[PDB]
Amino acid sequence: PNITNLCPFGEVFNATRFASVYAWNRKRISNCVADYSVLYNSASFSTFKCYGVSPTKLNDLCFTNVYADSFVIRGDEVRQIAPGQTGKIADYNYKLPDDFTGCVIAWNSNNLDSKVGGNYNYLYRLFRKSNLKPFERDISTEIYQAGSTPCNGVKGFNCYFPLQSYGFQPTYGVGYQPYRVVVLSFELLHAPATVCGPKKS
Amino acid sequence: STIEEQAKTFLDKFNHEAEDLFYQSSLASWNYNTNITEENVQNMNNAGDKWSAFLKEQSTLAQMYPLQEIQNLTVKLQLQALQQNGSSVLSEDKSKRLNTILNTMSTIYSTGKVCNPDNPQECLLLEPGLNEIMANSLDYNERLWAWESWRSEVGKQLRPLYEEYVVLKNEMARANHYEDYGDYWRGDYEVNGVDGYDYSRGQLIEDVEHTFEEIKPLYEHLHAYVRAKLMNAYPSYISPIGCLPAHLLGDMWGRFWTNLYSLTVPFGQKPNIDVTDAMVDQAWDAQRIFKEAEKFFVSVGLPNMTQGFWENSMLTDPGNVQKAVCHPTAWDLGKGDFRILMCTKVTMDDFLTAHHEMGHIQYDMAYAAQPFLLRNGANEGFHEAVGEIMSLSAATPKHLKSIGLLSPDFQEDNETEINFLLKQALTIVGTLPFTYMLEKWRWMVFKGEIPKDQWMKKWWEMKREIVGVVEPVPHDETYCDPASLFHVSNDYSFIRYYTRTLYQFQFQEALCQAAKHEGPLHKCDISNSTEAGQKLFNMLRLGKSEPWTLALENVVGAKNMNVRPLLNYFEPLFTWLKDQNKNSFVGWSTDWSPYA
Ligand SMILES: *[C@@H]1O[C@H](CO)[C@@H](O)[C@H](O)[C@H]1NC(C)=O
Ligand SMILES: *[C@@H]1O[C@H](CO)[C@@H](O)[C@H](O)[C@H]1NC(C)=O
Ligand SMILES: *[C@@H]1O[C@H](CO)[C@@H](O)[C@H](O)[C@H]1NC(C)=O
Ligand SMILES: *[C@@H]1O[C@H](CO)[C@@H](O)[C@H](O)[C@H]1NC(C)=O
Ligand SMILES: *[C@@H]1O[C@H](CO)[C@@H](O)[C@H](O)[C@H]1NC(C)=O
Ligand SMILES: *[C@@H]1O[C@H](CO)[C@@H](O)[C@H](O)[C@H]1NC(C)=O
Ligand SMILES: *[C@@H]1O[C@H](CO)[C@@H](O)[C@H](O)[C@H]1NC(C)=O
Repeated sequence: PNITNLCPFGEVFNATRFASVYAWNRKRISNCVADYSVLYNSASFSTFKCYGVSPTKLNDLCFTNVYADSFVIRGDEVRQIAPGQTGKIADYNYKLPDDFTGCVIAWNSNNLDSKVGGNYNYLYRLFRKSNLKPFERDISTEIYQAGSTPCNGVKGFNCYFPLQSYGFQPTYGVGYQPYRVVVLSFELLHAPATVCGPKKS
Repeated sequence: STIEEQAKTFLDKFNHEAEDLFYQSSLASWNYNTNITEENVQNMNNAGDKWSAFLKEQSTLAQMYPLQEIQNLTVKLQLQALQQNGSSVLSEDKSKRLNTILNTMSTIYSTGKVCNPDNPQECLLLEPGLNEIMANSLDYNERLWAWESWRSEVGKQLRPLYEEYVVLKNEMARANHYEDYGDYWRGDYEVNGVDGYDYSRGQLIEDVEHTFEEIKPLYEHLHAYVRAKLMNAYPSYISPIGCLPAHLLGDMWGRFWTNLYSLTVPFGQKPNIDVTDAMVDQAWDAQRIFKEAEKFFVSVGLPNMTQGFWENSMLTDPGNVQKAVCHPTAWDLGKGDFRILMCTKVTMDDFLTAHHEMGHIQYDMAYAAQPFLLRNGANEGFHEAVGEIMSLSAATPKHLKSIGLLSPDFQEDNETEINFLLKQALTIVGTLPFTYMLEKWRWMVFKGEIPKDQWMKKWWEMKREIVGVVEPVPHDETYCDPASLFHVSNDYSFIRYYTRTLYQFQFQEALCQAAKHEGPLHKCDISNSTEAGQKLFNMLRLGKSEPWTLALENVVGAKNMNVRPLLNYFEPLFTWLKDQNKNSFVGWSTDWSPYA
């Protein structure tokens, strides 16, 4: 029939500021019409790697909920946003499951997220005692204990601050320029699936 | 848990903050170099003080991890590099005195202005006022006046300063568990802990003497030929049996002999390989020069330049309003930012310099995957050698014909190859005894073999024995003749040029054997060869992670620096010089026979 109520993809992709990778934003998208061909046919995306589903049948299938996780990482760290990968982002910041169904969309944002003095508003958890579970968020700012001695809250010897800033500048190389990453997670649950694609007339 | 994991976490909180501070400092230095303004000087000084204070605090924090409880070789290498005290082990009063001495030597060398007595209304600085006189004059007493007046002023200012400098540097080095400051400089080539590939600080001097003993016949024949030609240029001053007078070598100190190519050319009647006019006729911009260099590096299989390279480099003189340093320098600013600062003219020299500096950029890009404190050459020789091999390959007539800069019907006979090889020998072979003699003299000064009252009597004795160059008039101990040169007055190692020269021809033979070149070594071009680029990039990707002996095994298949590729490179010239020296006398006498 006649279709209205499009899914809010403008508030995810066209957001004026993105979150840090340690505190990645998660938006649950439900009960609307998701047009994925607008994203796939855009020339503005550098990575559109979909795992577990193909982009051509996205516009046909229907899903119960859509999870839109948004963050900013480096250029060389986009490869770590994948199932089964290893690195600082995968182990300590944002972990994807092996049985992941969804798409990882990344694009260069050196124009917005880099300033000439250095943009230090973006952080990445550099140290944690254990690797993250999939879809876990760690926003703790407790001092990492690398040694037997107790830290006692002071960043002294062997006791380091967990979150380390990225220093984005516009004169950086392509492997160090900021990349905005949106990960869409598609799951089907026993509840009635309500996020369906648009139907042609 | 364990000490090794603690050191690894410390090395990560080092690396990640260090890369960003080194970036800030390097960007401030770049903004000073492209824009000489006093606030940029202040910003550079602030960034440098932050960088030095951060290195002091991390050196203070790195020493608390003992070395013998760490088994991973790379972690131990980074911790060894970080745990050096440097000047920090010395007391604050003596450290301030040493820093003041270094700064005042820098000001004396940089702002040294000398002109003729009784005509003091204007004076000439070293660059370019004295350089042009030394490189272009044909008058004996004018060059003698300039040489003696500059060594009088500079040496009589710098001699007590150098006497303080040697004592302070020896104190710092023995405080750092070294024998002397010469051992500290030789510790750059020290490899410890690798089975078979270990290299000692004491083996460096033995290897340098062993290679120079094989250098010596070629240099003796070249010296005899240059002596005969300078006898033709200056009829009565030069003796057939004696050494060359010091002020006649075409440069201020005798560092290079390349300004004597006009006087000592074998076949003037034959044409030159100058390609300047051809680029002027086709209107080659400096952008086209760098694009042709990039085409050379993509032809061998190396990665091409980043977009940020073309956006952020200064390849042209900015103008009258904005001042910049004219010296060509390749900058690895960090974080994938690679730039070249060169005031590029349309000349062959600037084109070869563009190839040399883009070779520096390729070397810097190759070890970008390494951790921050391992982002260097395996030694100080490789970093310059990988640019000099590009300077070798780009200068070949095959490369000039391939890019269209030379006529395809240009006749390559043996005479042009002889005079080209003689020019390359005056540039390359002539600097080797001067470099070896200077480093051996500085090593003997630091070791205490030469007392302070006997520095110059030994020094000229060394120059007659090794370089075959005699002083015009005798100098007493009020002179300081070595410290008139840039590297020795500003605390720089000097053996990097000797090691660079030998590694250059070793790499050249390795890549030409890889490229299956079937002719003479100097006729060899490494373009179009993917396997030569792969053999290069295997060593290039290592950086400082592996020992330089293992890197040399990776390229040439040898565990030590070798002298035979250089002699193979100049073998047509060696046979020609042996043919031309039948009537004349090869070798020199250390006596005062020409003039004293
Ligand atoms: C986001 O921004 C781009 C460029 O500004 C624009 O073309 C696009 O329509 C916007 N919205 C979406 C949903 O992509
Ligand atoms: C160089 O410095 C001057 C200082 O007055 C400034 O006005 C100018 O914009 C600078 N130029 C560049 C290219 O940085
Ligand atoms: C040494 O440490 C690096 C990481 O810092 C690691 O990749 C490498 O495998 C280690 N080498 C050995 C022999 O354990
Ligand atoms: C550096 O100096 C400190 C203090 O003098 C000393 O404890 C340390 O052993 C020195 N480092 C080395 C490598 O000798
Ligand atoms: C480097 O080479 C690749 C492939 O040949 C090309 O796509 C790229 O545009 C080149 N880089 C630049 C800055 O032109
Ligand atoms: C160059 O080649 C010609 C032709 O054989 C020969 O006569 C001449 O002696 C050669 N000269 C040298 C220096 O090899
Ligand atoms: C290298 O390859 C290019 C591309 O085919 C070719 O034009 C050039 O002539 C080659 N170089 C030589 C020396 O043949």
